[PDB]
Parts: sequence; C-alpha cells; structure tokens
Amino acid sequence: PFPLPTGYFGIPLGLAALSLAWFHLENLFPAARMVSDVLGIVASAVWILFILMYAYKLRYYFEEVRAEYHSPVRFSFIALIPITTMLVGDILYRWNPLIAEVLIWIGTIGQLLFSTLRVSELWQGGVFEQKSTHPSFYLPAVAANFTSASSLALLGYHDLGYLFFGAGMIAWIIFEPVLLQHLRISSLEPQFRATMGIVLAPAFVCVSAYLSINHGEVDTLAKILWGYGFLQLFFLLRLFPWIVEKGLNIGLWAFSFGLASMANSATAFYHGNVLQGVSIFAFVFSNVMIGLLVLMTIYKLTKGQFFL
Amino acid sequence: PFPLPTGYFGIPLGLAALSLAWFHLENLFPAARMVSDVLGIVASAVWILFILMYAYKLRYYFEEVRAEYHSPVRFSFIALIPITTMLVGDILYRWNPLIAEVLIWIGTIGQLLFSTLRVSELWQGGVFEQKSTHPSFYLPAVAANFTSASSLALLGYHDLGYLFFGAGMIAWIIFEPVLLQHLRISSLEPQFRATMGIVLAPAFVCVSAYLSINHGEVDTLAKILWGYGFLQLFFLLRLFPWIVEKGLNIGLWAFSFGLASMANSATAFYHGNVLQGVSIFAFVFSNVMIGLLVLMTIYKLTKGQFFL
Amino acid sequence: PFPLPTGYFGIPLGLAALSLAWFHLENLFPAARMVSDVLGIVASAVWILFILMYAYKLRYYFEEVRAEYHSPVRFSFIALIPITTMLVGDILYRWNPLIAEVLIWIGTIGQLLFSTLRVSELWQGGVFEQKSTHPSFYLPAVAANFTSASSLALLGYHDLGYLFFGAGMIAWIIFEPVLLQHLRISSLEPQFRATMGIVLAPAFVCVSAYLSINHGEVDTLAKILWGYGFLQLFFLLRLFPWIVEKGLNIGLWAFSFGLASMANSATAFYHGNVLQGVSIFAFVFSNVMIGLLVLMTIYKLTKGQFFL
Repeated sequence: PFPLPTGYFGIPLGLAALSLAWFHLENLFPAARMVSDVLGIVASAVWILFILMYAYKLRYYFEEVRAEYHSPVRFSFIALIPITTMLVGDILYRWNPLIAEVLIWIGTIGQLLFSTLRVSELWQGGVFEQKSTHPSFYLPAVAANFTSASSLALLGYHDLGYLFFGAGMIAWIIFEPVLLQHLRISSLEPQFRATMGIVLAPAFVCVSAYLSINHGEVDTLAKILWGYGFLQLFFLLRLFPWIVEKGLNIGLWAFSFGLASMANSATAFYHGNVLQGVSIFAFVFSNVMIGLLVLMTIYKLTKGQFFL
Repeated sequence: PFPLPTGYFGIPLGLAALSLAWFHLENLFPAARMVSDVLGIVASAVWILFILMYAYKLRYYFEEVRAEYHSPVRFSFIALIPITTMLVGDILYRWNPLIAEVLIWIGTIGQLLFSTLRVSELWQGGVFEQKSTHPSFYLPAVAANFTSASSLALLGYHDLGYLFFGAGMIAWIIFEPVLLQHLRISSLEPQFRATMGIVLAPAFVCVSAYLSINHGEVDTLAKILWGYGFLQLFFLLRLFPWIVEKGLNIGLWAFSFGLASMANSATAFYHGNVLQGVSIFAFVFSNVMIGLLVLMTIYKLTKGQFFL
Repeated sequence: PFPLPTGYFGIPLGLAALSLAWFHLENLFPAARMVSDVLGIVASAVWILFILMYAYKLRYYFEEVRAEYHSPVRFSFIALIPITTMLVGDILYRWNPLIAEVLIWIGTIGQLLFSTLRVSELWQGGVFEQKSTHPSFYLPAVAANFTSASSLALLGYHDLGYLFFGAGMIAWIIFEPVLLQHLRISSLEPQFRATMGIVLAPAFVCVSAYLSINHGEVDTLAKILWGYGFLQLFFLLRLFPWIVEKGLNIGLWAFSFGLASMANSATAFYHGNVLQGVSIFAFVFSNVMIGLLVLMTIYKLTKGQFFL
C-alpha cells in the first residue's frame, strides 16, 4: 500500500493557501510578510517532497494510481496535485515570476485536462453511484477552477480568470444541491467524515478567487458569498463532534483549504473596510484552526501514525 | 393534540409581511399608511396570542414540541416562530425603534441558532428521508435568512444584511433543485399539498430582501428574481385546482408569505418606474389573494373549523 | 408514424440562431450580412415547411400529438415549435418589423402557456419518473425563456426581456443539478444520447440572451457564463466519441442550438474587445460544426435516411 495517500496533498495545500492570505497583510503588518514567507517556504518544501513521492508511486505503484484514477470517488483526490502546484507557483511569484508563471500554467492545463478526461467520463455512468456523491468531488470541478482563476488573475490574465472562476462557481452551484441531499439522506461513512471539511471550501474559496480577480473590490457578490460561507461554517462547527466521532485524524486537513480561503478573503474585506470586526474574527479563527491542525500533524508525525 | 399547529404562525406572518408592503406606499398614497398600521396592529396582536399559546405548548405539551423538533419535516415549521417575530419587530420599528431592534435581534439569533442546531443536524443522516423533502424546508434555511437580512437592513446594518441575504439566497438555490425533482417524481401527499405555496415564497421574498438592503434600487438581479417568481406563480396558479383537490384549508396561508412579498417588492418596482403595470398588477393580485385568505380564515373561525 | 420527428425542429432552429450570429457582423464584415440573410432565408423556409407538416400531424395524427404531449419526456420537444417561431420572427425583424413582432409575441405566449400547462403539471407527480430526467427538458423551461427574453429585447422591451431571461436562468440552474446527477448515475440510453447536445445550450444561450438584453455590454456575468459554457463544451467534446457510439444521426442537431449561441455571444465578445482570440476561435468552431451538421443532413437526405 503506497505510503502516500493522495489526500495528504491537502497539507501543502492548506499551508500554501494560508501563506497567500498573510501575503495580503504585507503593508498593514510588516511581520506578516515574513510569516507568509515561512509558510510559503515550508509549504513549497512539503509540496516538492510529496511530488517526488507521488512520482515514485507512479513508477513502482502504477496499479494503485490506475485504481484510484478509475475509482468514481478517489479520482477527485488526484485533483489536489495540480491545485497545490498552482498555489505553490503563486507563492513563487513573489520571488521568481517566470517560474511561478510556468508552474501556474502547468497546473491549470493539468487540472483542466484531468477534469475533461475524468469528470466528463462520469456522465457515461455505470461506475459512478449514488453512494459516490462525496465532498471530495468539489476538488476537480470546483476547487481546481477557482485556483486556476485566482492564479491567472495574479499573473494578470483577468479575463481568463473570470472564465475559470465562472466555470468553478457554476460547477459548485450545480453540484452542491445533490451533494447536500445525499448527505441528508445517507450522510457519509465514518472514515470519509473528515472530507466533510471540503464542504466549507467552495463558499469561501470562490469569493477569495473573486476578490483576487476583481482587484480586491468588495461588492454585493463577495458579501453574499461570505453569507453562505459563514452559514456553512456554523453548520460544520455544529457537526464537528460528529465529524471526529472516532477521533482526530489527518483528514481534518480537508478543512484547512476552506479555512485558509476564509483568511484570504478576510484580508480583502479588511482592506475595503467592510465588516472589519467580522474580518478580524475570521482571520484569527482561520489562523488558530490551521495552527491546531499543524500541531496535530506534528503530534501524529512524532507518534509515528502519520503515514498509512 | 395541542390545539396550536405551528404552521398557523403563517397567519400573523403573512399579514405582517403584507403590512410592510403597504408601509412602502405611505408617500404615494396617505391612506395606505393607515391601512398598513391596521394590518401591522392586528398582525402583532395575533402573533402575541400565538406566542402565548406556544408558551403553553412548551409548558404543558413539551412532548409534542420535542416530537416536532426531532421530526425531519415538521421541525421547519418551528422556524416560523423567529421569522414572524422579526417581522413583528419590523412593524414596531414605525413606533418604537428600540423594541423593534430588540425583537429583530432576538429573532435573528433564534433563527440562526435553530438552523445551526437542526438544519445542520440533518447532515448526520438516518432521520431525513427522500420522502421528507417538502417545501416547508425553505422556512428555516431560506425564509429565515431573507427575513433576518431585510430586518437588519431596516435597522441600518446593511453589510450584515448582505451576509444574511446571501446565505438565504444560496441556500434557496441549493435546495430548490432536489425539492422540485422530488415533487416531479413523487406526488406530494394531499394533506401537505397546501405547503406547496411555500414554493412561491423564495423567489419573491428574496428580491424583497434585496430591495430592502440596496435602498430599493431596481437592477438586473431584482428583475431576474421577478422573472423566476412570476414563472413559479404561473406554475402554481395552474396547479391550484390540484392543490385544493380535497378542499380549502388554513394551510393555504402558506401562499400568503410569498404573495405578501410579491406586494412588497412591487412597491419598489413602482417607485423605480420599472414595469409599473406589472407592479400594479402584482400588488393588486397579492392584496386580493391575501384578502380572500383572511375572509376564508374568518369563515373557518365562525364555522369552528379553524382549531384542531 | 408521422415523418417529421418533433426534434427535427432543431434544424430550422440551429440555422436560424446561427443566422442571428452572422447578423451581428454586418458592420465589421459586410459579406457576413449576406451570409446571415441566406441562412435566415433557408431557416425560415425550412421552419415554414415543418410548421405545415406539424399542422398535418395535428389534423390527421392527433393521437401521436396527444401521446407526445402527455409523455413526461417527449413533451419537451413540442417546446421547439414556439422557440423556432420566435427565432424566425427575429430574422424577419430585419425586413418586416411588424411581422417579426407578431411572430415573437405569438411564440412567447405559446411557450409560456405550454410551460405553465405542462412543465407545472409534472409537479403533480406519478407520471414523471427518475429515468425521465433528460437534457431535452431544458427546451420548455430554459431555452424557451432565453429565446423569449432575447426576442423581446430585440423588440425593445428590455425589462420584460430581463424578466424572461431571469426565469430561464434560474430554471436552468435549478434543473441542471439533478440532470447531471442522473447522467452520472444512470447514464442515458443510446438513442437519446444525441440529445446530450442540449446540455451545451443553456450555458451559452443564456449569455447570448443576456448580451442581447444589456445592449451587448460585456460584464462579469457574461464572462462567468462563458467559463461554464466552455467547461461544458470541453466535457462534451471528450464524450463525443461516446455520444456517436452507435453512429452519426440527425439528433446531433441538438448541439447546433448551443453551438449557434456560442457563435452569437462570441460576436459580442469580439465587439467588446474581451478575449478576442477566444471569440474568434469560438465563432469559427461553431460555424465549422454547424457546417458539418448541414453537410451530414444533406447526405442523409440524399441517401434517404433523413425522414423516419
């Protein structure tokens, strides 16, 4: 069993996203920039390591890669590989814009090709099942598009950013209804319950991407997106004891992405002087939660129960 | 069986909402203000009575309250208790702003807490069933958020109003697909058919809330919301003979809310000189329908077919 | 069995829509106007012929008309009759505005009445089944509303156009979730697979209607709509070998509508200097695909495989 679960790519993801959030506090709080760099740096480091390990998985464990790619539920986790890359590229845009652009384009093309080749195959049916409607399905169809849009906007391709952001947003709106209906009816097996954190991502990631493409302007759409994001955040906070029914696990990093985005957009909402108190609370809460996740990850690594 | 069905809270609700609509005609038609007050007054009175009776239900019929709260379908009707309260507070804002603000905040906190504790609990699964997808589910997740947004906007907290309005709008867009699919597939049981009126509420209530948050400015979003609201209104008018297949009943008050909002937004569309003829038609039709509902309720009360 | 399958109305539709697209290149490429006229003319002619045939079907094959109207899946194809009419009227607006207005109003009233009488009937349940969720359901509830909105905007009733466009857009985003879930779960029978082309229509048609109601202004909404439309175009391009698994057929004209709109909106995006390269690519691709469809139709007609 390849010691590298694909979902672990959420570790370099949530950190990387969080780094970007701190990057938006460069002017207001100088130390923030330093902090961001640290996150960025470590995130990049971790990402690179995972990529290497994943490369190994492809060379000597290709049967597992094929099995997960053809699976109707696990394939979505592969979408973490391009997403993180884009985010990592975004980080590297602060030092080497050329390498950042190359990574962003590679990740965008990769995620678009993956979604076209796999998310579109599900329409053929016969492999996807009503029990395969999971939050992780957001990653290829929703999260990847938002990440591509934000990364392209950071490069300056604002129109292409609008295109990718709209694709991701409408895909989110089109998938979430059936996902929530499935959760209400059948809910989710305990071992996938951690992935419920992904349900938090679309509402916030979206606005973050939006706030990255429209030059950080706070308008009605961003406020609406925060409305729904906070609704989902309260819903998941209520369910958190149920999510960890069998105890804490690395899968909780599924939350981090959304939480990270909740920080990112918060910075914008602080810059635009729109709900400054709520923005401060969201930023502090996201940082605290991601710090607790990092501490839990360090404890798991120390105890030796991090790799499967 | 406590003589007080929770759905009866739609009576003080539909009137109260309608009152607010008339309050928007104070400048254009002085007598309108007087009419609004009457509605407001009576609505408030009715609400208070029901609250008292509901308190009785809590003190001496707590088993029924627990049963309805734990039910996957009836719990939604409890959301009428905060909603109505908020609306009543809105009315009181024309006389005592402080009491109105206190009531609005109490109702907003109550509905948010109820949605967090219960609507998010359905994601645990095992109690919600495919046959429990009813229009009444709009009340906790959709109607409550729109009412809170409108009330907060009336108080002046416009940004928090956008947050709540967006939460409600996205929740509506996310729940309506599965609800309409269930209605198409499985025929709603006759005794629940009256609740089909709630399907009319989100399309109009939404825009009303929007028109209360953006200072009554008529833009593309409001026109789109009326587009879908009129589509649903025609759809339900076609189905009305089927909705009352087994005869008229107090449950038809489920329509009133939406109809009331149909009047409210209409006033704004009349002020903005956008579709003045359609605005007049919508206002007159909603007022006539609510008047017929009031006459039917009076007839039921006189005939002793109002209370269980 | 009547010789003109209702779905064949997509032939005069797809051409007609395409004609409108070319009509937007009158100022930039004079020959374009001529080309548009040609298409318009032929489209109109074809439409008229089909109308006559359908009249015949009503006079001497009313049993088949009743069967298709009462069917939960085939009824949607009847919605092509008003839609096409409206489009034909649009074409005639370049020569005789009065006849164009009469046709547009007749088509709008007809499609609205049809959707009210039938699409709202499905809510009763017992006739619509989970296996009856097909892309063709877009035609009465979504495509008709967008076509009516665009036609009314062309006449100058921009507010009524906004109403119809919003109705269509909200119906689209409320139906597509369950449709895509059904496609993922239960697939689609091969003889209906061609109708999956309709899945391409709403993302593009929508924006086209929008770009026809807002005077061709390119804003965030249109770019988002293209984002989703291009996502769907890629998804369907990937599936095209599977869509024609049993071979090419006239049903592929289901694509043309969407493709036609993809050209139409493209012209607007070219005028607004927004993604000019992508606009040119989309226009050329739509024209090439519709030309291939026309060639295939001519080949089928010559070989005698066109009429059933």
